[PDB]
Amino acid sequence: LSSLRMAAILDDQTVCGRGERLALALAREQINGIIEVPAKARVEVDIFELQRDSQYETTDTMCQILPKGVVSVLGPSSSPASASTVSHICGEKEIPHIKVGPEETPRLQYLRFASVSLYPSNEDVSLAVSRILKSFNYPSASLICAKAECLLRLEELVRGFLISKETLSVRMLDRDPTPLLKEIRDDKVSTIIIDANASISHLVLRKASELGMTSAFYKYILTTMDFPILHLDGIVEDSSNILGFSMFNTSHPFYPEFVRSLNMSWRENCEASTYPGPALSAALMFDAVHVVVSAVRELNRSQEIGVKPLACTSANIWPHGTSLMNYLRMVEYDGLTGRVEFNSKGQRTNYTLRILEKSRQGHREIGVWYSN
Amino acid sequence: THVLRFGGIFEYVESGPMGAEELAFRFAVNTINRNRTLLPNTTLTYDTQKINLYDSFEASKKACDQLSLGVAAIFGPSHSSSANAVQSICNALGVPHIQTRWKHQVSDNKDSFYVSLYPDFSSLSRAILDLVQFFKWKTVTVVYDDSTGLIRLQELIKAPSRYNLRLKIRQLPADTKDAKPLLKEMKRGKEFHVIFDCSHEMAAGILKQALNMSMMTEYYHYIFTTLDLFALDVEPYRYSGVNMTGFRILNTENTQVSSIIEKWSMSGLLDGFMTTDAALMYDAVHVVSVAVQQFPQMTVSSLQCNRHKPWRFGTRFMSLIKEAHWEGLTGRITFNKTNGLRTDFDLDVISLKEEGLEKIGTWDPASGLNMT
Ligand SMILES: *[C@@H]1O[C@H](CO)[C@@H](O)[C@H](O)[C@H]1NC(C)=O
Ligand SMILES: *[C@@H]1O[C@H](CO)[C@@H](O)[C@H](O)[C@H]1NC(C)=O
Ligand SMILES: *[C@@H]1O[C@H](CO)[C@@H](O)[C@H](O)[C@H]1NC(C)=O
Ligand SMILES: *[C@@H]1O[C@H](CO)[C@@H](O)[C@H](O)[C@H]1NC(C)=O
Ligand SMILES: *[C@@H]1O[C@H](CO)[C@@H](O)[C@H](O)[C@H]1NC(C)=O
Ligand SMILES: *[C@@H]1O[C@H](CO)[C@@H](O)[C@H](O)[C@H]1NC(C)=O
Ligand SMILES: *[C@@H]1O[C@H](CO)[C@@H](O)[C@H](O)[C@H]1NC(C)=O
Ligand SMILES: *[C@H]1O[C@H](CO)[C@@H](O)[C@H](O)[C@H]1NC(C)=O
Ligand SMILES: [Cl-]
Repeated sequence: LSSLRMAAILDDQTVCGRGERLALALAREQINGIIEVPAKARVEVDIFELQRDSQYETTDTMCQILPKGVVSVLGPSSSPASASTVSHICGEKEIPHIKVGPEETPRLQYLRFASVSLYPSNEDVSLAVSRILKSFNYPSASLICAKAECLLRLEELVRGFLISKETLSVRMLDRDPTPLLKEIRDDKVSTIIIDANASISHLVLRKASELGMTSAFYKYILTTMDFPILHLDGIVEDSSNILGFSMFNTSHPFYPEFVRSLNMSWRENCEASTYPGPALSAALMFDAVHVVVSAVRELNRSQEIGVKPLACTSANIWPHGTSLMNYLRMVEYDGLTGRVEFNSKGQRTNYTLRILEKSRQGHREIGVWYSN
Repeated sequence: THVLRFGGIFEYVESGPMGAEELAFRFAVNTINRNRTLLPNTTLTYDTQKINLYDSFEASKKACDQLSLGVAAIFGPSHSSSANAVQSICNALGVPHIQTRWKHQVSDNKDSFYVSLYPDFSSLSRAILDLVQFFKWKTVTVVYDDSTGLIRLQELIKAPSRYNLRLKIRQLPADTKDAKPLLKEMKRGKEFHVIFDCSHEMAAGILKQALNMSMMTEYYHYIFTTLDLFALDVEPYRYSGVNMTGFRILNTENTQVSSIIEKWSMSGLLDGFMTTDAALMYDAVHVVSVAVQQFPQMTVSSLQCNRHKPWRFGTRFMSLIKEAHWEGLTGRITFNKTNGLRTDFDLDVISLKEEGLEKIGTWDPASGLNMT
């Protein structure tokens, strides 16, 4: 009634962060800046910080949020354990959870469903990586994982292939990738798939470069989603085949301005280090604000929506949460990260992953992956 | 005289008012108070809280109720999501968390106030490799339940990188118990060597359908990860000529143990058996008690969540638990100081002879397999 208030949980640091807090502000100002006749309630994004990926800290945070009377809870973007706690408590109170980051709990299908997710599903990534491999005629491949959780993210991929030196091997880091890379070279395997965070992926590629495995005979596929902000100085060559993904639609009317803003924020904190480019999570946060506002306003056109304080100690729910879930799944939005739509289960669909390729200076798009 | 209070959290059960864990917990506390050699001057008491299965949010509240009440350790719950919620709380307030069931222990997790009596699944997996290499298998097919991830079998998935092995991964339907479609696929592909990663309940039902499809014959050899394999009814199969092999951690050859299994006795599954899940809870109360005898001065404090600071005896008490040694129902018990997990332990190798399931060797991590 009084206003669309939504909460956002940020595990982002303030200094040299990913720009999540600023991205939320930008969407809020862009939307509130558009005056309409008739006029409409102002958008508000209450911000709560998370110091650690702790289920224990997160439960306390949700308990501070419920009394505020919010329409959705966004994030966190990089705390899988906290994100599942947010999903559960959101399900109980029937306040939608807008997922913008990895969540690696199932969750069980037969629990309360109060979610949509702007982040690609594990199955989507495994399909995209398979499709690239299919493009090479399913070479012998080795998988290099930072942590064991890659068997969970890439479950669909791994169980589709026979596991052996000739087909698909799996190797994990202990933390020096040189041993692994030599074993892969001794197998004469050409195609390597790297599942890790930006910095570890950079480390595997640097050690491969030293072993001469970075020529044109090798093809790397990085599953990291921050592939565009991963800068490989003095590693990539004219010969190199290092493929990865990106969700950004650079032809979005607000993209250029979005990057200028995050560029300056980065300078006024980290004059020491150079600006890598926009993190995917910042962009998703921005799109999330638009998705929620869009659904709530469509709901308000055919119902009177009211929010009240809830509590962790009370069995109360938000009566309108269930309707808002319907209107959230019906959203069709064109954001910084491409087309946002959802299927009956709350997963993102009818979107694309741009398949990029590193070159000595910049990238080249060599095709895309769809869902339809 | 003196009294020390444990707290236990147990899931509600369809079977009756008290599940196997809870009955074993009480059974153990009673035995220890009746015993004069062990905890002679201490009398164990406890507070029990129950939660719905899959209710992680209720597990937080109940754990916090117990810490507010004053306890020295918290045993349970069993389901992973709730176990993780309680583990997080126990770590924050510095009170030991005693686990008896396996759960996915996330990599980037840094909780240190917990211990697990379930045999690390990586060690179990190495024991399964040892069986595979012994039987000289070149090809094998791993079947796992959706419920548990691929993650716990990671040692198996990595094996084809180091040994001449070809591994096919097949998933059990999550929506049903019927697996005939899967059995058909295997029978089709001549998949005669198989590893089943699933509970003994699900194994009983799977062998039943395997019998109805002529797959219980001299051609097939089945290896099972369940430690409750011996508690299966193998009458229907013991003449078909099929080979079955697995492990047992219940030290039933020890006479002091057998008598306790007997007191405890007072689908495809037999009766008059104590499950490993119940035996482990019984051993948890004992191994923790060994630590309480080395720390007679402690006194539970009423800790409040999100307010108080860690228990002032916690850090010491948790150290003693991780250093504890106990000879229990499940053989010798010892934890790894580096991760609080039970990575070192003894197994018996059991196999289907014409007479029934019998012992045919042993195994431990240090000296490997020892067939007899
Ligand atoms: C919805 O209800 C009316 C117009 O239908 C208006 O007064 C109110 O501000 C609207 N709320 C929102 C957030 O759109
Ligand atoms: C990437 O993961 C590794 C653990 O595998 C961790 O040590 C490192 O800090 C992570 N990188 C960042 C900057 O998140
Ligand atoms: C950040 O802003 C400055 C402004 O001139 C520009 O030189 C630089 O290229 C920008 N960084 C990126 C990655 O766009
Ligand atoms: C990117 O933006 C342009 C202009 O808004 C739009 O026409 C196009 O459909 C967008 N790309 C995708 C794939 O969503
Ligand atoms: C998917 O997205 C495109 C815009 O990129 C849209 O034109 C198309 O109609 C969508 N497909 C469906 C069936 O929603
Ligand atoms: C009593 O405790 C001792 C020492 O822990 C243990 O070895 C023994 O099994 C117990 N005796 C009986 C009969 O309860
Ligand atoms: C502790 O566990 C690690 C691997 O999980 C293992 O390398 C180490 O040997 C273990 N220590 C003991 C005491 O078993
Ligand atoms: C091998 O088997 C026997 C019987 O279980 C056992 O006594 C022996 O200790 C084992 N060998 C070693 C050194 O582990
Ligand atoms: Cl074979």
